[PDB]
Amino acid sequence: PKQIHEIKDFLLTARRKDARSVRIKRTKDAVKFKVRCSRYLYTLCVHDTDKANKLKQSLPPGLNVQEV
Amino acid sequence: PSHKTFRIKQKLAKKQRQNRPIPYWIRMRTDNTIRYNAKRRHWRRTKLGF
Amino acid sequence: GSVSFVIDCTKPVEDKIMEIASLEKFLQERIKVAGGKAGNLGDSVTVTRDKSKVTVTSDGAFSKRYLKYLTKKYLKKHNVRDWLRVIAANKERNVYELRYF
Amino acid sequence: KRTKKAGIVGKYGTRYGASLRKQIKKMEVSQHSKYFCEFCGKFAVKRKAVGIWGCKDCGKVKAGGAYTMNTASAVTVRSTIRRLREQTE
Amino acid sequence: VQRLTYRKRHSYATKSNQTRVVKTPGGKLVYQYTKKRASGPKCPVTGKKIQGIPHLRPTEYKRSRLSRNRRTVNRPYGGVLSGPAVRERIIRAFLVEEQKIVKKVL
RNA sequence: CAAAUAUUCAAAUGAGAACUUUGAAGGCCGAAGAGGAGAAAGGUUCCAUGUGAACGGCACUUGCACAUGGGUAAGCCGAUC
RNA sequence: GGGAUGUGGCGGUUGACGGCGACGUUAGGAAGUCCGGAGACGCCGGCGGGGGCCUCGGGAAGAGUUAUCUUUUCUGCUUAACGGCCUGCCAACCCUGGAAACGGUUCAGCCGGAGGUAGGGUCCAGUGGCCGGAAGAGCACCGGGUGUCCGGUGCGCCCCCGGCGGCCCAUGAAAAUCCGGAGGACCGCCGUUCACGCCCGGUCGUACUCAUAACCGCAUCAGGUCUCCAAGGUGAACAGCCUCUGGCCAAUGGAACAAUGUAGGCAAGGGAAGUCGGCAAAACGGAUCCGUAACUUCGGGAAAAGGAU
Ligand SMILES: [K+]
Ligand SMILES: [K+]
Ligand SMILES: [K+]
Ligand SMILES: [K+]
Ligand SMILES: [K+]
Ligand SMILES: [K+]
Ligand SMILES: [K+]
Ligand SMILES: [K+]
Ligand SMILES: [Mg+2]
Ligand SMILES: [Mg+2]
Ligand SMILES: [Mg+2]
Ligand SMILES: [Mg+2]
Ligand SMILES: [Mg+2]
Ligand SMILES: [Mg+2]
Ligand SMILES: [Mg+2]
Ligand SMILES: [Mg+2]
Ligand SMILES: [Mg+2]
Ligand SMILES: [Mg+2]
Ligand SMILES: [Mg+2]
Ligand SMILES: [Mg+2]
Ligand SMILES: [Mg+2]
Ligand SMILES: [Mg+2]
Ligand SMILES: [Mg+2]
Ligand SMILES: [Mg+2]
Ligand SMILES: [Mg+2]
Ligand SMILES: [Mg+2]
Ligand SMILES: [Mg+2]
Ligand SMILES: [Mg+2]
Ligand SMILES: [Mg+2]
Ligand SMILES: [Mg+2]
Ligand SMILES: [Mg+2]
Ligand SMILES: [Mg+2]
Ligand SMILES: [Mg+2]
Ligand SMILES: [Mg+2]
Ligand SMILES: [Mg+2]
Ligand SMILES: [Mg+2]
Ligand SMILES: [Mg+2]
Repeated sequence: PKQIHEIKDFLLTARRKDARSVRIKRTKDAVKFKVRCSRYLYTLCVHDTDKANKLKQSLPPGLNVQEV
Repeated sequence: PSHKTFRIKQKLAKKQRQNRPIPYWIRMRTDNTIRYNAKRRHWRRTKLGF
Repeated sequence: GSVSFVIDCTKPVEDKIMEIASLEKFLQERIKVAGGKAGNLGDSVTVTRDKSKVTVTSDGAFSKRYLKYLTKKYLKKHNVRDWLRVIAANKERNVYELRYF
Repeated sequence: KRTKKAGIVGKYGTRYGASLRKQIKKMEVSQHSKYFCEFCGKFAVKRKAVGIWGCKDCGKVKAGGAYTMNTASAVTVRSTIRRLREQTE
Repeated sequence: VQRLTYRKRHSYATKSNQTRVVKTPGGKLVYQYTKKRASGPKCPVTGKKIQGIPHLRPTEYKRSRLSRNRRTVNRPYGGVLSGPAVRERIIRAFLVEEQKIVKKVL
């Protein structure tokens, strides 16, 4: 497993062809976005409520999205 | 042991099949003299030296 | 700050098993504060009453597990420990309550 | 102090005889001594094995005596070899 | 106190069977098998450690398993000779070569 | 039929209980153990269900016995090099 | 690990940059030939570090005791490989500088004009920290919900590591495998040990016992048979004795206490008179203080002996 820091790098990874699904995990602190790729699971931590929503709406329409 | 050669396991399988009672219908045959297996082995007695 | 722990005895009195006045009185006589003598009733710890719940409050540090120890002792002293148990309230973590088995 | 005559040989206790302990004393002392390194100029040469003498700091290793760095005949042999080499010329 | 067992069929405390105790998220203790301590690269002329390279088992240095910066040092005789050894060889190579010319002239 | 401290009570099951099962109590091993796992060696003794006799040097409803079935999954543990 | 294949990146001063330097950065030519390292190694003794365990306290959850006392006793309160960043022990190395009125320094050592102390750095390893994995799991409670937290200590125990010292007429494997290097023949739209991406991974073993009943001793035989883990108290202590986890009451049962046995004790007064013979038993015993002869190979004798607590 690997962590992603900036939002844009998560955007390109979720747009990868080998990306299969995105899991959204809600914690009491932040919101974790996990995209399952071929070799690694990439996790990005969003500490902002609206940035989580903007990320949710701006995801690629072709990728599956799951709520955890 | 747990660590077995294949050739030892194959022989152990045959010896497992061979120690069964004789079928009951064998005793009903026309000229039958067989009573029991005469070759049953129990593991605690009569070890097979492999 | 002002630490407050409250024992909720709502059910036991609606079924007339014990009396919260005896519970409150048991608490004022058997509380040691700041490592002093038992039931000294200093200026810090105070015990107040309601119709159903007894409230303990102090300006120093008070351990909630001490209140549970004193409540269970009171239940044995008045022969209700078999029928009642002290349970932390799901809603609030500064609150106990008495529940039937 | 701790002993009037035994010294290093007191590790052997009362065993093996007084004459044998006195015999082994000189070689026990000499084989555990620190010798001068001609290459670097320090008293850092220690016996690594019988005949092998290594300096701690400069790292030179030298073939020498069994229990002393230079045997007496080694000096005599070197002088004979040196005189033969010069007189050869 | 949660005594432990070996997890494979090696029953003897050999150097290749060394274990460590770890706590799992299951709240228990299990054995994990470790790797034997290995020397790193060594210098043949000084005997000292070669700086800049980790101390691993030989097959953990494999190219597919280790990055190139970790494997090498950027200097002639990089992972083979230390800096002091390389300085001495350069100076010896040049100074003896000058002596060869002086021998030729004289 | 006497080494290795030791059993007791109530209930259940069963033709039959000092010896099976459950609960309670009293004790022992005392962690270089009478605990938990392996290498040799064994080879089905492992698990379930059932029980004529024999066997378990007293007994048994019970089993390391007997009968009928079931059970051992690897690119990473090993062999293999 | 192997095999195919792109997309992106990287280099062409043909074969990259940075750093005084130690060295750093995910990439960043190359054939025959040659060179080095790792693998790769004994025993003993201190010291230091990390992990686990034990142990003291606080908080919260549940349970035990409760005539009296007990802010109490008990249980649990967890975090894997793998990846990134940080840290950077003890050694080792680098740069500046130039030391006697010598200094630095260990439990011990030992170190310094062949460059110390000092100042500033590089690397090394970790079973170290944080994040991802990962709370969604596991556990404990309450009826879906709550919580999964904060400290302290050490000649403690087990494992591993580090770094010193000692010892030898004893110096304590090899090979497969992997990495690095020297050289530079040869070569330009061709090179690429980089990232991401695609496919594949054979055969045989695997149950169970490992022993006062699964092995050998003709047996379900008080014998014999190689290992790992290992808690609390007392105590110097893996001694003995008691306890927790876990495991067991399987060793035919009942009645009664004759002789003689077997195993274990005591016995007034005497104290080896017993017997081939003090055989057997009894006496002594830990720790602290005092004190300790002849003889001696000068090392011992010695815990001599003898007293006190
Ligand atoms: K390097
Ligand atoms: K295999
Ligand atoms: K070896
Ligand atoms: K691993
Ligand atoms: K298995
Ligand atoms: K046995
Ligand atoms: K008798
Ligand atoms: K006598
Ligand atoms: Mg047998
Ligand atoms: Mg035969
Ligand atoms: Mg007898
Ligand atoms: Mg019995
Ligand atoms: Mg005992
Ligand atoms: Mg006991
Ligand atoms: Mg078992
Ligand atoms: Mg069975
Ligand atoms: Mg019988
Ligand atoms: Mg059978
Ligand atoms: Mg393997
Ligand atoms: Mg010694
Ligand atoms: Mg300094
Ligand atoms: Mg995490
Ligand atoms: Mg949970
Ligand atoms: Mg041990
Ligand atoms: Mg080259
Ligand atoms: Mg042990
Ligand atoms: Mg003690
Ligand atoms: Mg003990
Ligand atoms: Mg018997
Ligand atoms: Mg009897
Ligand atoms: Mg007498
Ligand atoms: Mg007398
Ligand atoms: Mg006499
Ligand atoms: Mg006589
Ligand atoms: Mg006589
Ligand atoms: Mg005697
Ligand atoms: Mg004497």
